Amino acid sequence: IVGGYTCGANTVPYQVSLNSGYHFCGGSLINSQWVVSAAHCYKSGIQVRLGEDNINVVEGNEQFISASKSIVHPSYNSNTLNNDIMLIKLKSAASLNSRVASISLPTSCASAGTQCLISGWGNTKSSGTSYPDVLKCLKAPILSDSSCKSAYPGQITSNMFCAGYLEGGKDSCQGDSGGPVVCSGKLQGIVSWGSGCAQKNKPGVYTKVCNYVSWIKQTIASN
Ligand SMILES: CC(C)COc1cccc(-c2nc3cc(C(N)=[NH2+])ccc3[nH]2)c1[O-]
Ligand SMILES: [Ca+2]
Ligand SMILES: [Cl-]
Repeated sequence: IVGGYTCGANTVPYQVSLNSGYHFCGGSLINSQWVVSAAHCYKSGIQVRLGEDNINVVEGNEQFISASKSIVHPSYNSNTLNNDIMLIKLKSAASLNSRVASISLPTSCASAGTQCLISGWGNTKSSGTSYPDVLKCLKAPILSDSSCKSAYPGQITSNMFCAGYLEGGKDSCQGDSGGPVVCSGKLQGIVSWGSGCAQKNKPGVYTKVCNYVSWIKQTIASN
């Protein structure tokens, strides 16, 4: 997260770290056995780390669970990142409490101007790599579709939305991918891509979760 602040230990209880010997992507807990992340964060050998604050120190509250299966969206396109969503089923359910809790899926899509919270352990510099030990937070508004398409002409599908600041300085970045964009307490986006990090006129692009609620529900129900 570039230009964000320290969240505070466990103030984002649905945030998870996908780990394969190091943190590589974020994700969101939606129920005690399922996590939603981005399809491009897929790989085998994933360990889901819940209740984390400092990812390099066991401080207590952590629950490390292996993934039983990862379900990448069947229409995911690695070239355009269209349908960039994935569900991971956990080997055992997580114990939910105030430090580990799930987030709700939306009932409607959010409008431009809606303020949301983005979090993650991704890079904090737009030029060079500086990865933090604790969770960073950023409050960013959803941008209008016209500003998003003007910024990325020909690359935004109806399953993507832009959120951020056109002046630069605040944005999600590498290491944040797969993580949550929460607005009015609902999971509205998944960190997907952007051009560099916090560059002027190049806001972040997020998977539009409201277009996938029936898919998530039908897929969790049949697995
Ligand atoms: C399969 C993963 C291990 C590789 O992940 C990645 C490798 C290189 C870059 C990214 C990445 N850049 C990103 C930029 C942004 C942004 N809003 N500007 C957001 C997420 C990003 N994720 C990223 O998620
Ligand atoms: Ca830790
Ligand atoms: Cl266009």
